[PDB]
Amino acid sequence: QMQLQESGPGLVKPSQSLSLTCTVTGYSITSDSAWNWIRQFPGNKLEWMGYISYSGSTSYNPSLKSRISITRDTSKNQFFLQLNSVTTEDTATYYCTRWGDGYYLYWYFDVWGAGTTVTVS
Amino acid sequence: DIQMTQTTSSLSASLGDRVTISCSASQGISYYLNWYQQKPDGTVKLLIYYTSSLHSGVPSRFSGSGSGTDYSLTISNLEPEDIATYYCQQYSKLPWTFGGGTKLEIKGGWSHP
Amino acid sequence: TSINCKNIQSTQLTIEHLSKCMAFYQNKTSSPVVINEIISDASVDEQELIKSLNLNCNVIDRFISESSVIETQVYYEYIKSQLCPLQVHDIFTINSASNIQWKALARSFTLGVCNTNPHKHICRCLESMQMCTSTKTDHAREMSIYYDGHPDRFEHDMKIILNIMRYIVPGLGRVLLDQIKQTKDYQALRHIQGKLSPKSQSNLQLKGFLEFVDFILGANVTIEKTPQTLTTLSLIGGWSHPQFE
Ligand SMILES: *[C@@H]1O[C@H](CO)[C@@H](O[C@@H]2O[C@H](CO)[C@@H](O[C@@H]3O[C@H](CO[C@H]4O[C@H](CO[C@H]5O[C@H](CO)[C@@H](O)[C@H](O)[C@@H]5O)[C@@H](O)[C@H](O[C@H]5O[C@H](CO)[C@@H](O)[C@H](O)[C@@H]5O)[C@@H]4O)[C@@H](O)[C@H](O[C@H]4O[C@H](CO)[C@@H](O)[C@H](O)[C@@H]4O)[C@@H]3O)[C@H](O)[C@H]2NC(C)=O)[C@H](O)[C@H]1NC(C)=O
Ligand SMILES: *[C@@H]1O[C@H](CO[C@@H]2O[C@@H](C)[C@@H](O)[C@@H](O)[C@@H]2O)[C@@H](O[C@@H]2O[C@H](CO)[C@@H](O)[C@H](O)[C@H]2NC(C)=O)[C@H](O)[C@H]1NC(C)=O
Repeated sequence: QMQLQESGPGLVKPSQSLSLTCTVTGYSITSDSAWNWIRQFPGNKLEWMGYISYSGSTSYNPSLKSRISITRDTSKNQFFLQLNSVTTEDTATYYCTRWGDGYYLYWYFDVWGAGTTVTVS
Repeated sequence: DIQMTQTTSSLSASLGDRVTISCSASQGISYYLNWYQQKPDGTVKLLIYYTSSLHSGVPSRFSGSGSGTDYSLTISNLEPEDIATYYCQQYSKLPWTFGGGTKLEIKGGWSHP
Repeated sequence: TSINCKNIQSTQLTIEHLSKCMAFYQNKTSSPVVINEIISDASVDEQELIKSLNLNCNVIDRFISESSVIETQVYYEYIKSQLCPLQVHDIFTINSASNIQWKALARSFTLGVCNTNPHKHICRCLESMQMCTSTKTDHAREMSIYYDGHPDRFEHDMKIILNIMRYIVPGLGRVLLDQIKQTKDYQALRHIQGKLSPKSQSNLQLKGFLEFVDFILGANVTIEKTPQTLTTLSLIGGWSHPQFE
């Protein structure tokens, strides 16, 4: 019965960070699974950016591994994406989803946000 | 790393037809694959997980299949809500990748009742 | 009566009753069951331990092979049987990617019976992976005389067969097969290979390999079990015997 939303600026022109806040309502990120950011480029190309686990482990796509950072706040039960040194390629629709670890529910992306389109230049 | 290829980029079919979407893998995934539906408004909901299994709440019309490097999604009878772009995913090992996507469109014909 | 793979009795630990706890023998093809439901009845600290392991269908075999205690290994095997059914039963579909490993072990090492008449049906079946339909029917007389009365020439081929089988049944099967190699009790292999035959009837090459293992097990020879002097790294003891339930 959980739901997630992405809260973010409309656009940032290059050489700057883009940060988004995924708010998870109805679930505890500490309890289980993996929390992911997944961006869809124009032309409907999907790319997995990375995740932070329930325990705080981080895994990033090696393409972005230098400039990408994924944090979380256990207090307000949120987790944040920061993609730095943006370029016109980074313009896209950014989602945040839940990848289930095999413990409470199987491996897949279960709940998806509506997505926020953030643009460059 | 592992490149997933959807041979058909876009497809049109009439309503009530039986549509099949193909997903190919660069290497053997050993059955780890998921199927997602992104509707036009952008809501993405899980269709199929673990290649055979159908997610809770997904209609009985969807059936997953395939093995090894080759996988298929099958919509038995096409209803208008199903018009959307479909994606396949390998969780074999990181980084996870998605298929090129397959957009469905209507033929569709005229109503003659 | 029936064995419970979640808590296994001390009397029950033997190659046969352990063989009954293998993943494929559970007859679960479909519809994976999530880890929390699998371990649902078991101590709370155990549940938290398994969650902290963060098992997945790929590396659960590594966890089985690394563990020093057999009851825990059987538990992970049962978790694999309920959690990852397609992975467990994939080997039985002919030319599925799961067969590549034991086929490669067959090509890499040649049996000693194959250094005389390399065109014997089985030698062609391991070499070229062709003419595997019935291996024990062709030349059985010659192989029957070759293996009978010789302990060493028989133990050599039996050991290589045990490695290929290690690649056929990962997880619990592997460790049981390892037991064979160390205990040099080769008839216990029946319990592993027998259960493998009915599932493998669709696979032609696997069926041929299992039929031949049946043949070479039926060779006429007397070989002595060599249980380990240490008594350690054996099923009976020591040391700990975990029971989850
Ligand atoms: C998952 O599925 C599997 C398979 O469906 C299932 O395993 C079966 O379980 C049932 C129930 O426990 C067993 O049924 C009993 O079988 C008793 C004896 O079975 C004999 O025959 C087995 C098969 O022989 C075949 O192969 C030969 C070639 O050699 C062929 O000629 C035959 O025609 C036949 O088709 C044989 O494997 C078995 O040998 C034992 O040892 C092997 C070592 O290799 C090992 O694999 C097993 O441990 C195996 O048990 C044995 O020789 C049978 O007696 C019994 O019926 C009566 O028993 C007594 C006898 O007096 C009666 O009093 C009583 O009233 C019964 O009516 C019963 O039918 C069946 O044998 C299993 N099949 C196997 C193991 O292959 C698993 O249980 C399922 N999993 C779970 C969790 O349930
Ligand atoms: C199983 O093998 C035995 C052993 O045969 C021995 O090896 C020969 C090369 C030769 O040296 C023979 O003289 C040896 O006997 C076969 O022989 C009989 O085995 C049974 C018990 O298995 C025993 O009671 C008999 O006394 C043995 N016969 C003799 C003459 O000693 C036996 O026939 C073989 N069984 C098979 C092939 O089914």
